[PDB]
Amino acid sequence: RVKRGYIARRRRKKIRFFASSFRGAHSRLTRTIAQQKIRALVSAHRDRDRQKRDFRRLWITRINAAIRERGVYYNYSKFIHDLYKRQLLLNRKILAQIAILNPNCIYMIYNEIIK
Amino acid sequence: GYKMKTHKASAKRFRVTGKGKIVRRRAGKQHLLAKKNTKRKNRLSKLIQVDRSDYDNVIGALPYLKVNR
Amino acid sequence: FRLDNLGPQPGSRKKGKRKGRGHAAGQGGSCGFGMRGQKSRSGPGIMRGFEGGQMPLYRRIPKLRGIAGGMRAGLPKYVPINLRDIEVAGFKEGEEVSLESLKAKGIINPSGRERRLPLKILGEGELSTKLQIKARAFSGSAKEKLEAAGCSVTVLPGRKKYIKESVRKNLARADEY
RNA sequence: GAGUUGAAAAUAAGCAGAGAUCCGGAGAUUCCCGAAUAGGUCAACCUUUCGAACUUCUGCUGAAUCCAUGGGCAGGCAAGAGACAACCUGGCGAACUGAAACAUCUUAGUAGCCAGAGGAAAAGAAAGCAAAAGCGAUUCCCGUAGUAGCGGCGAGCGAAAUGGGAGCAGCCUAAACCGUGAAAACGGGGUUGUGGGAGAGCAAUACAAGCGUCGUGCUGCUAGGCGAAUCAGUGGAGUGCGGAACCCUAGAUGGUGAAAGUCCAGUAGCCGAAAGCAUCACUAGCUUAUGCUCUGACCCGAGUAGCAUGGGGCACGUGGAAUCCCGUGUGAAUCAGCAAGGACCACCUUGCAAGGCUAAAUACUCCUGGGUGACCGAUAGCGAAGUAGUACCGUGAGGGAAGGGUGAAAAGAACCCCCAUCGGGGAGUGAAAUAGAACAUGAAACCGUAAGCUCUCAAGCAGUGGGAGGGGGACCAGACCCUGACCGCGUGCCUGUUGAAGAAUGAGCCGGCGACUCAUAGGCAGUGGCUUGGUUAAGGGAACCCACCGGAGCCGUAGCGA
RNA sequence: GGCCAGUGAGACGAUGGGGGAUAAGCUUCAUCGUCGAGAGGGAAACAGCCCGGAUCACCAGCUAAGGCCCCUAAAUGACC
RNA sequence: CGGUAGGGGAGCGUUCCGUGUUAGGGAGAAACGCGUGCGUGAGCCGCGUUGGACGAAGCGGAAGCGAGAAUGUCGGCUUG
Repeated sequence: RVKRGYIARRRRKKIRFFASSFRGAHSRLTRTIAQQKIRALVSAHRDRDRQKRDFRRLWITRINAAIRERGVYYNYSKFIHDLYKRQLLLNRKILAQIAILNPNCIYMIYNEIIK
Repeated sequence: GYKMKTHKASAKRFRVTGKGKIVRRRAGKQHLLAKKNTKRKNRLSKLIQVDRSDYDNVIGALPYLKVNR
Repeated sequence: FRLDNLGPQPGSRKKGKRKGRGHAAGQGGSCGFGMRGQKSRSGPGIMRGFEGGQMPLYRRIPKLRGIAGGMRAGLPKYVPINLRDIEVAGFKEGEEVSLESLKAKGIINPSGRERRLPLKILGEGELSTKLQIKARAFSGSAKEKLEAAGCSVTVLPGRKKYIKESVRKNLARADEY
């Protein structure tokens, strides 16, 4: 009742096709194709949570570098002082996006934070 | 085919009592009886239930005797 | 019903769990036997009733009494039949009660001993309908029930023992009124 | 009834419609070795007075020894030797193991070794079971029953009787008695059991059955024979598809370029044996043979049973240890008796040891002939799909591989060129030549070549998130795929540990093979079927499964106590 | 209770002690926390220390422990 | 709604079998390779100038049923 099969080769060929552009025996050699599928997926996990964290960090330092161009000592903390006292609910650090896509509009943002 | 064999060394020690519970004779009776008390010698003269641990151990080691639980 | 559309009910046939076919299946790897020991190794393993070198459960307990002596165990010598087996039966007012009546009616189904233990009628339960019993001997309370019902009661002498002629002579000498 | 001289083509000669080749029955030959056999032998050879040597049978002559015995000579189609996978019987007969050690025990009277023998063998016709009721040789199956027991009462071992089926079959011999002979024998009689037989006397005749070279009988087998019913179109080929018809007592199977009720071989059915074998039924014939009365004399298997010991085996390990068989030694009775009924005694019941032979049910496959397969498909299935127990290894015992598939048909490439070949390119065959003899689908590791992007100030389990620059096709042109300037982050996988990136283990890589499975039981859970309680086992069955029987048994109905 | 598993080598940290030399990431106990079986953040890295308990997605916001010169997110913030 | 040893529930796949001489298939089945598709995933479905004859689904059953480990093992091919 012999049971020679082919399902390991489709099982294995799917993982073989996912492991393209892995520079060498991480892209050809099955017994490393498996663990590069595995380590590639957990790399996708931690780099996804830390792409949320990392783009948060990037917008913080980008709008900090935008506000510090005034010359007078107005930090990023004081922009949030007078960004929540003057009631602006949650611009979500997308003013770090229109701070470079619309620099006159972020000058209107900050020049209305002053008043 | 192969029938299971009743373990004779425990069939001579354990017994079912109609409702289906293993009873047993207490130990320490056929040896050094003057040294004990009559209170002990009729405490150790009665047949009691076996406790649940060795009520579920020998229930599969003595298969043909109709014990529930 | 066609050959196509037949299917068992759910819960009737579970799938047998296969062991060592993946850790997502449930019992992969060591197949559900821990790490090491006699429980994981292949073979007969452990005798059931063995306490690991300790003197076991059965050896520390003294033997049951007649089984300790090798005396022949207590054995039923009759068929115990209550009157509750007789009222619930469909025996009407005119009916004989014997071995083949209780076999052919559906009360007793004796198979292992058709030859040795005849019958006995016991006391618990009532018997209002009168009958004509020619069976084997009775208890005192069942004799009170059956004679309290006004039914024909007849004991049946089964077998006659062989008495030696000097024992039959010594017993026949004892007839001194 | 039409072509043949094997695979296995070619060539040379034949043999054959007064019937070849081939098939079947019965015969003939069968060199040499091997029981091997005239003698030797280092098997397939040597020497030979050419021989079945030796044992057994028959016959003659007949030593020490008179009869004998031994020997010698001779005859003999002449009985045995040797081989045989498994089952069977008989004898020697373990140990690893289990008991969580180990000696009693178990494994186990199993394996192995030797001997023997048949399709079966052993056993087998009551000196038996049983229990006051009864059965009637042995064997096997279901059951009792994992019960009674046995056992460092440990591990374990484990009946038997009652019951239900398969299959049935019972017969010869010794003794007492007559007759012949110095016994030893021979011929008649008798072989049985709620007793017979011998001795004496009275009756009485034929019913039934058993055995069997011999040949007419029957069916079956070993060769075979007749045997129904369609074309056309389709991309190589049609049996598939679409259109038109038919057979069926035949639609099982195998093949045919491709899958077939109608193409072939066949099948269903009907037939057929000179010769041999087998099945039961005839036959010249041999045989079995009968009943009563009296009679305790005479007989009913002797170095035997029993006993004292030493044991073995019955499930029973020496225990109260019976039954059965042996070693040493003692050593009975005949029926008014003896043996058994689990020490033993008394009574009763049962049977008649010390003499043999028997078919069936039954177990197995080196096989043979049919039919099958939720069996395999070239690492599988037999070790073996070719030289397979082969090549090869070992002195030897012994160990032991691997290698399948071009096409439908070799139609296997005429001829030209390179050229010493091997090979290659045209051409030709083919549906396919990228199906070319390393030849069918051809995947991964591995080795390459071409195209796009990109690396030579760079530290990295080689990824991933973001994405500079660039390339490609595009249609939902914002999308998709490929490359990757640079930044952040990220201590291979398994095993297994308190703790593994670990400098603990494992793996060179790729692909296959490779592990909680099977039988029978106990327990529980889930789904059912009946609850006029449930359910059958063995066994019977249109080959198997199966409808339907088959109530034996099992479980639950009553417990307590040793 | 029924059926049915593993586990029975623990480790460190605080307290209570014994052995030691109040020496050990030492040994043995008693209560507790973590790891084991726990990811993330802080601890430069780093099982057991602090915050904290990961179903998953978001190029969302507010915080705990801890930090706000640069590498590296946020104060070269204010006053003693 | 983290999870090791472990326990339970629900499913995918493979070859064979019933339906099955099934639907479909030299107008290209299985294979092998492919995806701008769908799933929690095991996987399904679809496309192939490769290949050439078998064989789905659904409703069910049975396993020599699923591979990355055994200094596994058998072939092929590397490194040096």
